[PDB]
Amino acid sequence: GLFGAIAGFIEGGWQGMVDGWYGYHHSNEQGSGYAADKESTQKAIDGVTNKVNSIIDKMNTQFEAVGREFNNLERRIENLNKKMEDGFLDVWTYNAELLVLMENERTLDFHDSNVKNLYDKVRLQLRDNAKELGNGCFEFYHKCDNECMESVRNGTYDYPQYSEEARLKREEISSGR
Amino acid sequence: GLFGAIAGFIEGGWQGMVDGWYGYHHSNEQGSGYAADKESTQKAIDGVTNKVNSIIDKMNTQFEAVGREFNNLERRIENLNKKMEDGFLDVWTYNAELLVLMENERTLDFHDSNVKNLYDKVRLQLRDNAKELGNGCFEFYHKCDNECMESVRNGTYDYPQYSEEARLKREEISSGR
Amino acid sequence: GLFGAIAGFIEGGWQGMVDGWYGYHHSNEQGSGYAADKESTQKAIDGVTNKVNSIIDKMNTQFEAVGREFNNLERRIENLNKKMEDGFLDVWTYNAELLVLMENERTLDFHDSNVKNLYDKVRLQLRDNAKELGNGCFEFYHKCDNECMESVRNGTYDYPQYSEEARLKREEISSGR
Amino acid sequence: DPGDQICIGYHANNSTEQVDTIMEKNVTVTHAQDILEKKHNGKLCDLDGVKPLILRDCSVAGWLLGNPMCDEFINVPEWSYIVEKANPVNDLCYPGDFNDYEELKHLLSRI
Amino acid sequence: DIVLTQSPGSLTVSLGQRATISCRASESVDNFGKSFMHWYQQKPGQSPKLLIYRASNREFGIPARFNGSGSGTDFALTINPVEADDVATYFCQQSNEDPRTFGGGTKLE
Amino acid sequence: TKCQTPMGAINSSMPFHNIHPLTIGECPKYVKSNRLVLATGLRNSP
Ligand SMILES: *[C@@H]1O[C@H](CO)[C@@H](O[C@@H]2O[C@H](CO)[C@@H](O[C@H]3O[C@H](CO)[C@@H](O)[C@H](O[C@H]4O[C@H](CO)[C@@H](O)[C@H](O)[C@@H]4O)[C@@H]3O)[C@H](O)[C@H]2NC(C)=O)[C@H](O)[C@H]1NC(C)=O
Ligand SMILES: *[C@@H]1O[C@H](CO)[C@@H](O[C@@H]2O[C@H](CO)[C@@H](O[C@H]3O[C@H](CO)[C@@H](O)[C@H](O)[C@@H]3O)[C@H](O)[C@H]2NC(C)=O)[C@H](O)[C@H]1NC(C)=O
Ligand SMILES: *[C@@H]1O[C@H](CO)[C@@H](O[C@@H]2O[C@H](CO)[C@@H](O)[C@H](O)[C@H]2NC(C)=O)[C@H](O)[C@H]1NC(C)=O
Ligand SMILES: *[C@@H]1O[C@H](CO)[C@@H](O[C@@H]2O[C@H](CO)[C@@H](O)[C@H](O)[C@H]2NC(C)=O)[C@H](O)[C@H]1NC(C)=O
Ligand SMILES: *[C@@H]1O[C@H](CO)[C@@H](O)[C@H](O)[C@H]1NC(C)=O
Ligand SMILES: *[C@@H]1O[C@H](CO)[C@@H](O)[C@H](O)[C@H]1NC(C)=O
Repeated sequence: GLFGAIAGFIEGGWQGMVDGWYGYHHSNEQGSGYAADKESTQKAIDGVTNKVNSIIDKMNTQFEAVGREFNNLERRIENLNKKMEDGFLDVWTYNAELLVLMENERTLDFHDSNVKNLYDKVRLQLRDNAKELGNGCFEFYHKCDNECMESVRNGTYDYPQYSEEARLKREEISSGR
Repeated sequence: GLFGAIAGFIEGGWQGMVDGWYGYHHSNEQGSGYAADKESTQKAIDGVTNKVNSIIDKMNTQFEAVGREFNNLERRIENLNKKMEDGFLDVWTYNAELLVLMENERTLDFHDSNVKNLYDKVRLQLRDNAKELGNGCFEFYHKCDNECMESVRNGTYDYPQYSEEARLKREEISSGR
Repeated sequence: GLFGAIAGFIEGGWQGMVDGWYGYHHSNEQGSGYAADKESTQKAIDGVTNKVNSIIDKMNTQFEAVGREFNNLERRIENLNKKMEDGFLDVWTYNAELLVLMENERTLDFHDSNVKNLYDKVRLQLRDNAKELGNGCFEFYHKCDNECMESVRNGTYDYPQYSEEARLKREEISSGR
Repeated sequence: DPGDQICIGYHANNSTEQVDTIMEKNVTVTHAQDILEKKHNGKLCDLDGVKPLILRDCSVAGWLLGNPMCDEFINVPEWSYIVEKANPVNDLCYPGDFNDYEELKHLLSRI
Repeated sequence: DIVLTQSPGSLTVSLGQRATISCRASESVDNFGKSFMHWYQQKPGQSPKLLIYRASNREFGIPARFNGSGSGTDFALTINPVEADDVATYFCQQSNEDPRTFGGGTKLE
Repeated sequence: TKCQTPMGAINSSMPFHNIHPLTIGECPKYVKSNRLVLATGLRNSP
């Protein structure tokens, strides 16, 4: 949307990742699979949860109509009473409707942001040890087994440890053979 | 502004591109020229138009003063009527002005987002088949004619097809000329 | 947060940079040190300052309660007076509180944006004359003395002047040392 | 051997100032601005120049009709506001009623 | 100190005419939009008496013959028409800023 | 003061106050809130 990730350079989502909002798909000799990023997914949940609660909470005090009756010669204050009570119903309704519209935009873009940011987390870890494919995926220049995959997902990826194997591949690759 | 594109790393806009808000300038042996990206421009127009309509529409019901008259010993309700009616004019005036200011920011930041995302659509297509110059432009490592330009602008750029020609050029560049 | 720079890919801030909100840490043969980009920091101060005034100014007119007394058989208008006056206090309190909550988010993300944009300003200056390390730092492929650092901080960095030295190091890097 | 470095970064300090956000409460920030005044001085004062008419145990009725116990207020100089207790002891010493009393008080709000 | 200087020092005016006594403040005596000047009358052989507060308004029980006027740095007490029982020395005093300071005083004949 | 409240006078530059809604003079604007603080600076690390 604003951050260009959800329905942007990452086109469409993964029907097959059910245990979180954001995560990874990996693919190597040892198989393939989906995996949620727990911490980002949790931050999203904390955020949206606090957000929904804050909306509920701020609307807690708010105008409460009361019935008052008036006789046939108290029409002016009866009208003044109606227009007053309607006046506030209109205000709170505007505030409520407009808050929802504005916060939905914020929520959707929040997610868009979260995803870009998760993508950028991997990007700046791997650097030139992997090739940016343009679709949300990275292709390693070195072998990355299930242990290595987990290291990327949890912040523990050691660049120096693989940097040698990576540079060796690019060399073969650059000459064209 | 927020996304750093409009009046940021792309400094100033193009007086000579009239058929859209965002687009391309290309430059090769066969000449130069401007071209709008129809799809982003239309989404922007769609976006801003719905926004303006949504603003008009939410302000549709809103307090409407009515004249009521009062005699010389109804000074208290005459005042309560006045302050009440004024009370709502102030709320709605606040609502209108603040809505305009907040949405202007959103609109301006919206555009900034659209240009960044368009640049990034090109960036992740070309990758190392072109060189990022830092000013909003890409310089190709291979010849890209009028047909090839069109393929980039509309999502159709074939990376594997030029990737061979690009790596050959980078080698000459490495020798230093 | 939204732009992923503050408390994101740059984890935590610099206690030792006192003369600004955003800035640089450099480290070379002649020592190490903090500096600040005055100009970006200033735009932020200008921005936040206008924002705070704009909040104060729009809240300038706003409902002002007045005391009115009513006798033991004007209970209905007395209640209508109470509820009316309370009604506006609740509305303005909502407007004020929500404005604070909403603009804080904008303000904090503003800063986050400002730091990313500054990083990106530097990133697209240096290109492959430096190595992106991923934590907010760049490691140069060439020698960068105190004059050279200042040139980076002020947008003055000359890429062509070092590009020859940078490519020579990468060459030694490819060889393995 | 290591090479030179430049880092981009941002201010931190020993502030424990805290702001709220729609998504997050109690966010700790480098700098902040309070905009609510919660303090007053507990006294009734002269307003711009002008001392208020502080009736003591007299009521507004008591004063205008000139209940004997309100003699202190027989002839008052220009005032800025009037101050009245919730239940003035010295009101209508002779029991009764004060017509459109509230409408009159309303008139005083402009005098 | 806000030095208050009245002029003239002594004023002899014909019966049924206009007495015009001036006051001049070293610095202004005039904020909040009101002037904090006061005029006082000392009929001979007795304590001073309050005529005008905040430079323009008469104290209760003062005849209209006394015109309080002025703003800022200079003011004027105007007695017109002058009556018999107006022999006194007249004082202007400011309250704008401690220490409370008085004028020299003007004796009317 | 420039501002008086039934519980006491206010001497303040703040845009808001929470003392009492019935004021006279040149006052800040009354709200029911206990706390109102704008962010100006940025998010603090430790
Ligand atoms: C983030 O993910 C990282 C990647 O998994 C974790 O680093 C790894 O931590 C341990 C170090 O003790 C280790 O992972 C184990 O996973 C293997 C799966 O096949 C396992 O077979 C290894 O050996 C195990 O089994 C043998 C016997 O068969 C025993 O001798 C071992 O003691 C063990 O029980 C292996 O130990 C990896 O060495 C290491 N990764 C790398 C790349 O070195 C991080 O711990 C994790 N961080 C957090 C905070 O969770
Ligand atoms: C996006 O625009 C592209 C440029 O027009 C377009 O690709 C083009 O489509 C066909 C491929 O079959 C070719 O069009 C014809 O052009 C010349 C005219 O002189 C003919 O002689 C050719 O034989 C050919 O039939 C273009 O060569 C081709 N251009 C490129 C760079 O591939 C895409 O189709 C457009 N995208 C979509 C989704 O429609
Ligand atoms: C925040 O407080 C800490 C602790 O009070 C400061 O740390 C001190 O730093 C000075 C010099 O920078 C040293 O001489 C002290 O020994 C440090 N104190 C301790 C306990 O180690 C820190 O500098 C403060 N930060 C700011 C921005 O003022
Ligand atoms: C935000 O921080 C404030 C200040 O630390 C918290 O206020 C405290 O609330 C607890 C119980 O909730 C009380 O025991 C303390 O006395 C409060 N502190 C003060 C100074 O009054 C507040 O609870 C925090 N809010 C959230 C949502 O975490
Ligand atoms: C940045 O450097 C240029 C060239 O040295 C100079 O003209 C300009 O004033 C500098 N700007 C700042 C803010 O120091
Ligand atoms: C006081 O003197 C001024 C100036 O001559 C005059 O305009 C004003 O009417 C006088 N005030 C009264 C109450 O006569």
